[PDB]
Amino acid sequence: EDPYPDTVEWFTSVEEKMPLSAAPEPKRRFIPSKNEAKQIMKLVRAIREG
Amino acid sequence: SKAAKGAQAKKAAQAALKGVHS
Amino acid sequence: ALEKKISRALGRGDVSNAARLERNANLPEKTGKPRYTLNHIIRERYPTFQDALRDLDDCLSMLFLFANLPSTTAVPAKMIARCER
Amino acid sequence: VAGLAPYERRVIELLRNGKDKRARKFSKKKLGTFGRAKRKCEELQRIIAESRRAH
Amino acid sequence: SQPGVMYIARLPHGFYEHELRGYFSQFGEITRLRVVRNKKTGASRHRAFIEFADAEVADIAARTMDKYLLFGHILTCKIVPPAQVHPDLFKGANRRFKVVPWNKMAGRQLERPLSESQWQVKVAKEEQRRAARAEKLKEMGYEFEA
Amino acid sequence: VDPDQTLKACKALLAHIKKAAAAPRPDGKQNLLADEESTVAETPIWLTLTTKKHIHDSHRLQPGKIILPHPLNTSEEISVCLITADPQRFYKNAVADEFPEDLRAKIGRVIDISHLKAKFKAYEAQRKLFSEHDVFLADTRIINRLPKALGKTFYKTTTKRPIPVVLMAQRDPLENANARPIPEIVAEIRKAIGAALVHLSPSTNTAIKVGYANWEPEKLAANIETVIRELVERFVPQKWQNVRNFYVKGPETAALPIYQ
Amino acid sequence: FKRAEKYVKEYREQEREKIRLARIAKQQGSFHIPAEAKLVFVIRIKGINKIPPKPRKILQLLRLRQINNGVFVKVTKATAEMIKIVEPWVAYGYPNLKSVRELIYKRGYGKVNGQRIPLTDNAIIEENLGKYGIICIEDLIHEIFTVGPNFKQAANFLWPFKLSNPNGGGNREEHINALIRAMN
Amino acid sequence: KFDQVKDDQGAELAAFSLEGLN
Amino acid sequence: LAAQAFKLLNKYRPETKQEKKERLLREATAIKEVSKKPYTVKYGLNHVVGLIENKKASLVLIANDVDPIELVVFLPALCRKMGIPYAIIKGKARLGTLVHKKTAAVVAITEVRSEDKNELAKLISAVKEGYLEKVEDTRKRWGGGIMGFKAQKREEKRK
RNA sequence: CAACCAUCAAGCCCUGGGCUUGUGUUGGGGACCCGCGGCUGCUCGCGGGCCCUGAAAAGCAGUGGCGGGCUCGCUGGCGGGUGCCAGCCGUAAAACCC
Repeated sequence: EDPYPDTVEWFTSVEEKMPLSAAPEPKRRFIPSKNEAKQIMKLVRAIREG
Repeated sequence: SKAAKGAQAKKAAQAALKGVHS
Repeated sequence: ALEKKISRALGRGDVSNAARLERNANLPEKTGKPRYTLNHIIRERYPTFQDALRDLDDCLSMLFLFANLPSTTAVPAKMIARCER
Repeated sequence: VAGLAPYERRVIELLRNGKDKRARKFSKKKLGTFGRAKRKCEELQRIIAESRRAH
Repeated sequence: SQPGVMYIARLPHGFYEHELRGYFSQFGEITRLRVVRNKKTGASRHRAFIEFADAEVADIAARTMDKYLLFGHILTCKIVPPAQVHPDLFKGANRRFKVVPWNKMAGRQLERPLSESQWQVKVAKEEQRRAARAEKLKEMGYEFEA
Repeated sequence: VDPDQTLKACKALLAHIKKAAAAPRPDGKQNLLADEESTVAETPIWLTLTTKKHIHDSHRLQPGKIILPHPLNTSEEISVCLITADPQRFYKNAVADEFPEDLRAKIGRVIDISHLKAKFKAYEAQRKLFSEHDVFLADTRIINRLPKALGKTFYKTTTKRPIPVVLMAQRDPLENANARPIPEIVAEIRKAIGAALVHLSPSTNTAIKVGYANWEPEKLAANIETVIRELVERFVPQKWQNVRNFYVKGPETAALPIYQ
Repeated sequence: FKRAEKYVKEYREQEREKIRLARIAKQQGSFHIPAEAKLVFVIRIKGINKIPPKPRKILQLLRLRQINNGVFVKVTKATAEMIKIVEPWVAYGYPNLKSVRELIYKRGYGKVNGQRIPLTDNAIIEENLGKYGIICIEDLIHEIFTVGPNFKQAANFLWPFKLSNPNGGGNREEHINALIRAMN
Repeated sequence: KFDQVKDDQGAELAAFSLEGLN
Repeated sequence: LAAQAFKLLNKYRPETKQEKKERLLREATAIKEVSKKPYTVKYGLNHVVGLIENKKASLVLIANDVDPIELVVFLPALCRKMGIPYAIIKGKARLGTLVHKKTAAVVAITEVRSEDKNELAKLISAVKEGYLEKVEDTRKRWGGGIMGFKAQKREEKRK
């Protein structure tokens, strides 16, 4: 018996072209960041108050 | 002679692959 | 510990973090003002202004001697330019 | 990535050799129930099938 | 004493004669080296042949530079088989391929005056070809009086 | 040179291109993207100058422009790309402000010199800018930068080369660009597109564009007559003596002689 | 051991400089400067490791070999083209009175018998030159600020100034006078 | 107060102007 | 290949806490008195392996010294199945330097600016023909076999 | 393995605008067009036209000279060679260096 054998790629030898996730991309990946827009206006309010 | 040439080729290959620093 | 932090950004390659940490260091080469603040030590060492004038004997002798000398790593040209001013 | 367990390697070797009955009985003794022996031998037989497809 | 034949391609601009010699001389003894250039202008075709004193140190040098990213070029270093080497690989070993100003010499050779008999055969070549051009241009339907 | 011979020269050639383009295909493959009328429309007709001495002097080897009584490129089909200097946003706003009718539609892209060295540095991008745009205009400052950022595939293999435009008036890019007034900006551009480009090669055979094949025959005749007149006075060295044989030629046809 | 990384770079810098050097001789050696004679204090800064042979003769002519040296030159139509060759390795600028007077006072070295001695005595000055119209260091100081005929020997007497390396402090008109203050 | 231009031009003692009252 | 990869990757470093705070202070004080998509190197295991599962990654660089090795042991096969070319580099500390963290187990590149679309393409090829088609046989083969003189004599004594 | 020609000058014309210098570019391939130098000739060079190629690549290297190094002898001096020159020029000859 060969004690520890060679590994055969029975799954990675084929390459699929599409991403696994079929879920739609959220809009947040296409627009300016709303999370930073909140942070900016907090900095605006602090600067207005001095 | 031949062993010295093989040693200097291995040293040059080691320097080209891993570097000279440390 | 702050001198260790200066070599942090140099080791990281962070030029901007090196610029601000040397600015936090207030190193005397770029400023000319001495690195440490010794207002309390001078106040404790000299009790009166007369004793300050007594130590002004060696102080002004030191000042004019090292204003004539050129610049080295310990005394840069900025500190002599502050000294002759 | 992981490979096979030592017991799964024995079932693999019997399945290539054609001793399907010995591999099925070995899976019964190791796993514990007959339906688990059917499941493991089916998954390993599909591994051997996909191995020669890449080969 | 078996020499080795090594083929280097994808050659970056500036990895010419002396630097290609200077680099692999550090690896081992170099017998000769010739990077091919262009006939009309002296300009490298990004491909070179270099030969080592020892075949074993050629295989070491080729496999250590087989795929190397240098100045935006992934050079291909490969050993040419000894049975697949033309003996005329080095009709131009180790010399200069000088940048000859072909366009300049041929251009002004028109401008130094010739012999008087040489002008008449210039005209003799001249009048036989305008008639030849006029014959093929008669098919289109245009004729030239002069 | 006489008008009547070059008057009848363009009859025989233009008929031959119209005959050859109207000829059918030697197999059963018709052409989708080439109408017969549009086939003869695109093809340029040029003359070629054959002189007897090499043009070696640098005082003539530089490219230049001739104004014709009928401009060359004018169809909406052509896209114009302007190589600028220093700001690019300021000239981007300039074409976003000045002229609606023929300027914005013809101008395809305003692009800076610094962005040319950065974005279109490789040969793939260099060839894709060569294919995308039809004529090329360059600031008179930028021309000496250009044949290093632009390649042999861009510069020397083709007569289509960037054309000198003057964009200076008589330096921090963000502060202010040394530039000449906006309504007089377009005036140099108007003369630039409509101009027979000329670049004298070192050797004795040069080719200057004079028109296309869809035009009216005497409309070519006035263009070529100016083109012969302007070239021999300005660029061609050794005056009227250097010239030996001129030709009138289409894309793939032969060359019809005019003697000088 | 040195890589083919550096070989291609070194040959690229050599062809770029040879084109620029052969640009310069082929073109007219004229600078956009007034023809009035002026004075330059010029400082060698390490540009490239390899060096071309026409600057090799002329850098030995300015004795400007070691790292970060300086010397005072006077511009002519000749000396301009000497400067107009050696640009990438040097920095040229007009000095000021405070910059020049300090530099020789802080660092003053003279040349006799192939020796680099300091400037310790004005009696040494008269033992060195003596009969050239100079009487002390201030005579040489005035000779620098306004050029006389004897400046040729005063430049030959004066050793190149071995300045200190700054820690971060083509043509620069007043920025070299900022560079002397940063690195003296 | 002092002028940098005068100090650079070589005023030394002359660049430093002293005002009696603050 | 490490120096050329890190030459491109240093150009797309993320913004540190100092220059992000100043950049937000920029837009705040301008609002008192117009941007495109930022392009940074992507990091974090679940972020990166989510990107390579969705085929958004162009190049993946994996450290060789993750102390629980299981966190990256599926990564070379997942990148090879999905089609993204990967590479394996020395130093998770070297990747944390790029990231402005202490350690980064993996980094990725998704999209770069049009200034260096060509530089990434040449690096993608150089990783493929210089690293990927050289370890192809060694992906499947086991380790071991670095026995010394003392181990050989001990094994001969045991046998 | 960074960037670094001119982020514009100079001289003109008919003083308001234009003219002229500021020489720079990857290599291949097509069973495609034409101009000009050679070959008795098939064909070879010079120049443009049309097209294709990841900054791609598996011999085909051939043109006359000016000066210099390693040498073979004769008396530091003289005469010939060199799979030579990160030096020039275009065939006579110069220029650079020491």
